[PDB]
Amino acid sequence: SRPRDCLDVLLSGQQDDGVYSVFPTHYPAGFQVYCDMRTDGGGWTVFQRREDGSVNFFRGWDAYRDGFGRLTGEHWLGLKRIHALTTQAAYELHVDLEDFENGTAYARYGSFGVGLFSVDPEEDGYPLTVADYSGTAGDSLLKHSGMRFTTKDRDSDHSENNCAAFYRGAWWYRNCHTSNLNGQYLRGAHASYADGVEWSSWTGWQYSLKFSEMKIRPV
Amino acid sequence: SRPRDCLDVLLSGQQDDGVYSVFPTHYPAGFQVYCDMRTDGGGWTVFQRREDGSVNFFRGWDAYRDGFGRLTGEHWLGLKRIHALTTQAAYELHVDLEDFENGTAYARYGSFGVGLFSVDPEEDGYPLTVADYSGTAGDSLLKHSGMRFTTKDRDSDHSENNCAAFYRGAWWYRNCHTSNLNGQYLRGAHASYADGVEWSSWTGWQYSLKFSEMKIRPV
Amino acid sequence: SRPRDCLDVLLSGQQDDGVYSVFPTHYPAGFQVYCDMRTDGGGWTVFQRREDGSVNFFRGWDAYRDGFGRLTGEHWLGLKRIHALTTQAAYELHVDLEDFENGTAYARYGSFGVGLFSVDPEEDGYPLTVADYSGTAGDSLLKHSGMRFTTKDRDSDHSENNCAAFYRGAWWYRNCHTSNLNGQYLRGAHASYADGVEWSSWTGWQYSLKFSEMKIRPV
Amino acid sequence: SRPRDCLDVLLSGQQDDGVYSVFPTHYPAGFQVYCDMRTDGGGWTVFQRREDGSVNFFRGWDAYRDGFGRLTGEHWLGLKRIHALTTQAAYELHVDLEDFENGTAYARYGSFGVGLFSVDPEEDGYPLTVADYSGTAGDSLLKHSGMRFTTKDRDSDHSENNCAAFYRGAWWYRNCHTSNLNGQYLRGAHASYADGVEWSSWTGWQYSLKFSEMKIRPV
Ligand SMILES: *[C@@H]1O[C@H](CO)[C@@H](O)[C@H](O[C@@H]2O[C@@H](C)[C@@H](O)[C@@H](O)[C@@H]2O)[C@H]1NC(C)=O
Ligand SMILES: *[C@@H]1O[C@H](CO)[C@@H](O)[C@H](O[C@@H]2O[C@@H](C)[C@@H](O)[C@@H](O)[C@@H]2O)[C@H]1NC(C)=O
Ligand SMILES: *[C@@H]1O[C@H](CO)[C@@H](O)[C@H](O[C@@H]2O[C@@H](C)[C@@H](O)[C@@H](O)[C@@H]2O)[C@H]1NC(C)=O
Ligand SMILES: *[C@@H]1O[C@H](CO)[C@@H](O)[C@H](O[C@@H]2O[C@@H](C)[C@@H](O)[C@@H](O)[C@@H]2O)[C@H]1NC(C)=O
Ligand SMILES: CC(=O)N[C@@H]1[C@@H](O)[C@@H](OS(=O)(=O)O)[C@@H](CO)O[C@H]1O
Ligand SMILES: CC(=O)N[C@@H]1[C@@H](O)[C@@H](OS(=O)(=O)O)[C@@H](CO)O[C@H]1O
Ligand SMILES: CC(=O)N[C@@H]1[C@@H](O)[C@@H](OS(=O)(=O)O)[C@@H](CO)O[C@H]1O
Ligand SMILES: CC(=O)N[C@@H]1[C@@H](O)[C@@H](OS(=O)(=O)O)[C@@H](CO)O[C@H]1O
Ligand SMILES: [Ca+2]
Ligand SMILES: [Ca+2]
Ligand SMILES: [Ca+2]
Ligand SMILES: [Ca+2]
Repeated sequence: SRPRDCLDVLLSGQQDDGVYSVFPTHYPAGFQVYCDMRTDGGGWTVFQRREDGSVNFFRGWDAYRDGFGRLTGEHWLGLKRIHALTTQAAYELHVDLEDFENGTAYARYGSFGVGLFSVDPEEDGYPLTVADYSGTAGDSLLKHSGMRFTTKDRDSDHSENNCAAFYRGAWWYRNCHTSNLNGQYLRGAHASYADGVEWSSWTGWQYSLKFSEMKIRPV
Repeated sequence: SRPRDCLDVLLSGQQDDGVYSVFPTHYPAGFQVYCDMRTDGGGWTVFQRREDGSVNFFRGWDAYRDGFGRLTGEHWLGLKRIHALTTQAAYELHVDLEDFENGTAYARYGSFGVGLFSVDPEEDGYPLTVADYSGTAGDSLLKHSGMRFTTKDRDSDHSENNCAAFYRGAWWYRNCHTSNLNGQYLRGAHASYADGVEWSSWTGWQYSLKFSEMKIRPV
Repeated sequence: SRPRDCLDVLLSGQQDDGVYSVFPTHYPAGFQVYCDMRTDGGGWTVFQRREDGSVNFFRGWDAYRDGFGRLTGEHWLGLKRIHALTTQAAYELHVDLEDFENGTAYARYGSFGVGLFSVDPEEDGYPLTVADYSGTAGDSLLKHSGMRFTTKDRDSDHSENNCAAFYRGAWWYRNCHTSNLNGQYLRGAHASYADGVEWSSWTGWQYSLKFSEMKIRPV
Repeated sequence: SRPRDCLDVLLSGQQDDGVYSVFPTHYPAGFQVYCDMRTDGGGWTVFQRREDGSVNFFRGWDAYRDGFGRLTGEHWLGLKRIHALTTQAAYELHVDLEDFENGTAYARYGSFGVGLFSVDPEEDGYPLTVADYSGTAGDSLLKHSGMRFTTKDRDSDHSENNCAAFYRGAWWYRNCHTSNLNGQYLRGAHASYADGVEWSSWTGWQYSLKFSEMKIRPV
């Protein structure tokens, strides 16, 4: 009746990929998400998808807090929703990647959260918790652990520049990044430095991936 | 106890037309609506009514998001409420029309929604989903399918002008419209082009209707 | 467990006057009110009290929407809360008055509501519904029936002036008033015209009352 | 399932100190707090902690309303949350203090609340209710009883200056204080007057304490 996430949806007997209502502990109004019911037995709540460059990801603080795009296509679920999900239980993160040569890879993180113990996660900049990498894509996220989220209009990074403005995205920037999955949809190899859909451990700092999906499941 | 819409109110044993409390899945505070318990067996949730020009419909974004007028008279229920209703289940739309010669007609749409898969339906402009026309008024809505909602202060249409400013209303404007039920209450035939309560397939682009009601019921 | 008003509190077995939690149908977070468990068998939800001039009632729109003062003393519960109460059921209004000569009187209204059928009661100005007077104070409210609420910063009255600015209060002003229980605490007879705690049918337009209480109970 | 505070968490069978979900009567979304399950049998809800000066406490009104820092470290839970907790039942306050010589002391108050009967506790400035001192630190809070909360940008104190600006903190200032646990983390004895983490009855007006924790439990 009130699944808290896509794993509750799966265990209630819904086996199809698609859009479902979930109701996190501290977000009782609930909201709709895309559930991946296939990957590693299923029950994954999607919070980011790139697939075709139809949606603008070069967005400000309010858009990254509140979410944008469509659940059936390219979207960012919103940091307020990702906080409501990742604080209610211990989640793992799955990242699926595809290049423009139909190569695929994945990274799995045994631990993932945003603003986990922040009294005001927005004020506190939704800081990243991430640990325990496995998979085929290589690790491009551990270096970001403990970093606040930065947008073009709200700088909490460890550059004297704004990493989000400079690398044309929004991420838990350090000085500045090994991943940038919210970067410009530049479609494969590019001359500009690290400002595309980058997962550096797989395809370097000058290759914008075709497809990315970031999704969570209780450990 | 907690009907999600006017069909739940009807099936609970309330047979009179009137104002009732409903509680959509993702709007658990609930709100009051006018229920039509008569049309095609009843259970219709009203979200728009024109009948006498007593209410100003030439309103900005905030008014069309939040609603205006009175449930017992002319009103717009508000796109945030229409989103909360149409995303909780698959709805049909019924449109009742009356001209100033006591002629009536209706359009039925087997599928209707606003911002159905939008992460932020407001940001995304509450885009229209509508399909499967039947009735006596003719179809004046299918051409609007997939269009964002436009007001005089927020332009998401496919004109290089603001369709809402120009046609003095608020609608899912393309370039620009075949219907304008939120247009000025100009009372029948008028010289100005398409800026009245227009349903073009029935009464052309220069006839402001006396009465309109837009209402929804689960398929 | 979840009384909707002070009558539910009374019928649950709480017989003492005081502050209690209530949970209106469309305000499920609930809030605290002062319950009068004595008047005419009890179960009255207080929304206004004057007794000593310790609280400033010459306040703007936001203060009259959101409430001010303290539940144990002078207060205005707030029009958003009075709307949440009066729309969930059919309420009567009781007004208790006291002059500075220890005279008391009361007015009872068989019907009372604010913004009863308004889609956006705030936008719509929380219009007064009131009918069916009885009691000792005389009727000073029926002439206000159907009038929007006016403050010094938001004019919806039927003067070409701002009635709230002019009569130094906040009320459902026509042109302008027969009651002004939110007026200045001027302490009895005064030279200024109708700008005190006025109930004109009892003590005229130049007498500021010592005590007023406005409270509601389901019919 | 829905503990209202850390005492409900304890009595449900959770004996470890740590972060838990609580759901106050008028804050039904709930939020996370740090529970002290050890002090005097346990069940204490933490709302303030100083331990190392890593968090800036010289913050404005919005930060003191909404909370800041992290539940596992230095934080202020936020006056809106402290109001939601202290109005749902009768609470006692426990204050644990430590100096830089590993001395500890405590103050216990048999009665504690903020904005207890305020219709709008924010407007009303979250006024302090506190009574019935016992413990080893001495009383440095009773003189503040009945005072509104003051920040550098919102002055409700009884100085003709802003006590919060002057003593570089945020507190229920009179003219001005005997305690300032939200003051600058100045680390022990200091030349500046009363602008550190001060508990005057224990360590005077020129000694910034190493550790403070303010926490509540139903009487
Ligand atoms: C990558 O996978 C997709 C599967 O959807 C295929 O469309 C691609 O096939 C290529 O494009 C289609 C239109 C067809 O002409 C086929 O012959 C092509 O090989 C596939 N391969 C590549 C390299 O993109
Ligand atoms: C349209 O229907 C309404 C039903 O409410 C009628 O009021 C109209 O009747 C006309 O107006 C009334 C006042 C009366 O004089 C009658 O004789 C008229 O025919 C009716 N017809 C039209 C053409 O508007
Ligand atoms: C009005 O009622 C109140 C009841 O609380 C009384 O205080 C008033 O009594 C008057 O004031 C007190 C202090 C005492 O001196 C008494 O002798 C007075 O009559 C009472 N009467 C008036 C006229 O205010
Ligand atoms: C205060 O208590 C803490 C307990 O955590 C101790 O760290 C302090 O011990 C002192 O510092 C440590 C690093 C060690 O060198 C020890 O020998 C010291 O006495 C303790 N004492 C003081 C005075 O701070
Ligand atoms: C996008 C980004 O941050 N790229 C950095 C690059 O700037 C530089 O690091 S740098 O901190 O010295 O600038 C480089 C060598 O160290 O490593 C990369 O990961
Ligand atoms: C209100 C409105 O939009 N009216 C259009 C009109 O502008 C014009 O279309 S137009 O796109 O060429 O301008 C016309 C012929 O095509 O069709 C109408 O539906
Ligand atoms: C406060 C107020 O409104 N007082 C009016 C007064 O202004 C005048 O009415 S007036 O509409 O002509 O001005 C008078 C005689 O009619 O009646 C009073 O009730
Ligand atoms: C921080 C603060 O307020 N310190 C006051 C100090 O200012 C002065 O009091 S004072 O009201 O006269 O200024 C003093 C003697 O009375 O007592 C202290 O508690
Ligand atoms: Ca920077
Ligand atoms: Ca346009
Ligand atoms: Ca006026
Ligand atoms: Ca001051």
